[PDB]
Amino acid sequence: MEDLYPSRQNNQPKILKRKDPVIYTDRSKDNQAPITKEQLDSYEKNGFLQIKNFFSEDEVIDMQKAIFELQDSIKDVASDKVIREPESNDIRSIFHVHQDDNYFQDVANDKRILDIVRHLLGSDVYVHQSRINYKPGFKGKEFDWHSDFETWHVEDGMPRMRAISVSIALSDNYSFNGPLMLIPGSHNYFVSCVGVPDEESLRELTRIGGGISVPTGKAGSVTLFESNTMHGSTSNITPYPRNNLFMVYNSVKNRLVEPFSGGEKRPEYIAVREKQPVY
Ligand SMILES: [Fe+3]
Repeated sequence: MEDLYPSRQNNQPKILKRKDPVIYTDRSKDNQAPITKEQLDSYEKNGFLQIKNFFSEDEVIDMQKAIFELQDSIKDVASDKVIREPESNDIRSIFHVHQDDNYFQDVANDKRILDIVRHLLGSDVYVHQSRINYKPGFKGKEFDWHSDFETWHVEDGMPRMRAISVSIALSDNYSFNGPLMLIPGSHNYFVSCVGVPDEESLRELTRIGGGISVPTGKAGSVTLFESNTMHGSTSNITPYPRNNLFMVYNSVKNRLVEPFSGGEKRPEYIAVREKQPVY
């Protein structure tokens, strides 16, 4: 397992080009994809794709009800998968719902999602991680810019950029309430950290990308983004919440090995190492 993407090793950051395809299925096979050529081109160029109206209105309502019924059902639970705010003990995240809850397993297995990620990753996929995020109005701090791939590689042993994050908005997504922002085109550049990149690198990626992208849309809208697309968000100082369901689809050809940091494995609810049993 040669490290094609060393990071946190050198005390000096460096930008290296991408060594992996972005769209793994041949573009001559676009006809076979569940999304158009324009969508495919836009994913490839930008490192993300927003799809508004992915889910019907009843499905959105249902998912919104479901995350709050689950939150209530687990109020008394003691579990490292359940992230709570100290003081209020309010639940802010629940990991691994894709496996631990029937409803959310079905969402994670939604054919609409699987058909896209399988085409983009040019193989079958499995869920690397899932989480429900509860972000009430006025809650949730800033998250500095980062590449998920950098973390998955160094800390979880993901060898190659062959995963896709899928974010389902379960609250209306506005410009002003701390939405997810992304640097378009940044997926094509690996920023080796000395894992939050420095201002100079971010300036360089922004310049190349031409700007900053901020998908917005009503609850139910979906944003897919490539493993190495740089993203981040401001705090929310508004009463508009930002609840979401987040899943990561990894290619079955890119299963985790030991962390490239040389460090210990993180828990299964953070990074899946189970292989699906045949039964
Ligand atoms: Fe992230």
